[PDB]
Amino acid sequence: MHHHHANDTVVVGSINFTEGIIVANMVAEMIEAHTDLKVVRKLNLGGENVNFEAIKRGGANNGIDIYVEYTGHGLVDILGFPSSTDPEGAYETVKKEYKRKWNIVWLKPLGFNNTYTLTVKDELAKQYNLKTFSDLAKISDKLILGATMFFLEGPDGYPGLQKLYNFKFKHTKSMDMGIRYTAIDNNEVQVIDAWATDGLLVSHKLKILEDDKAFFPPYYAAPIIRQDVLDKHPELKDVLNKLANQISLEEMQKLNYKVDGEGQDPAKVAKEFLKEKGLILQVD
Ligand code: NA
Ligand code: NA
Ligand code: NA
Ligand code: NA
Repeated sequence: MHHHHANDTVVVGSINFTEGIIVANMVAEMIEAHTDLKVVRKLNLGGENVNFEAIKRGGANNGIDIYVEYTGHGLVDILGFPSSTDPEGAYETVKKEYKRKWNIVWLKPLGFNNTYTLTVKDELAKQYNLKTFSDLAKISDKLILGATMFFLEGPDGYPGLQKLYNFKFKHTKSMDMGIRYTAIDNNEVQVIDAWATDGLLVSHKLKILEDDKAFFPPYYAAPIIRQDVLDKHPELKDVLNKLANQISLEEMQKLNYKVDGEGQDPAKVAKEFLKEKGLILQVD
């Protein structure tokens, strides 16, 4: 699964994915509050690999200098390595390899693991004492999965997950857009797929289950930056590392909800979050 549908200038990128826009705007705000660097906020069109192609180009070549990447995307999709089960091993691997291959520096994780998950209504989890994918698999022969199309079409999706856990859902319905949220609300399906930080989980009274057999890789978000930009502006390392461990899963979910559920401006959501925990000053 993919996370998509001194007066010099630094270019911060994201693609059109709510979480990505929010965290990219946070990165921009931190640079604008703590340095005199000019920040271009580039919204790249296309899938998430456009960010990787852009960072290899660099802001000086109509690309970008910084974006927020997930450890497992770098590990599996970019480097082609197997899906590790250890967050630290995954992080150290991408950090070492990105530095060696492309002179790209992984900074510290933001604090959340936006991994792919299966979710059920809180009420179902309470009724059947569900915590893990393995718990769900045991009762899956009574249940229906409503899932995004890409999750059903791929060995890294439900087919592979089904093999590892022996899922036996009666039906697996392809439901794009917001169809599966309405379906689970209506008890037409009993399980949906979602990113762990999906802004709709709390408002739909949904519970994320644990991938106890570790099918999915770690997906810890962290800023990554070109070394040549750090060479010119070494102060960016400490400025951006002020975000280290500053965004929990629950905090990120709430920000995604403000945008996707409440229609708030992601730039305002990002800046207000930083101001409310003192990461920028009240007058910044
Ligand atoms: Na690195
Ligand atoms: Na993180
Ligand atoms: Na099935
Ligand atoms: Na806050």
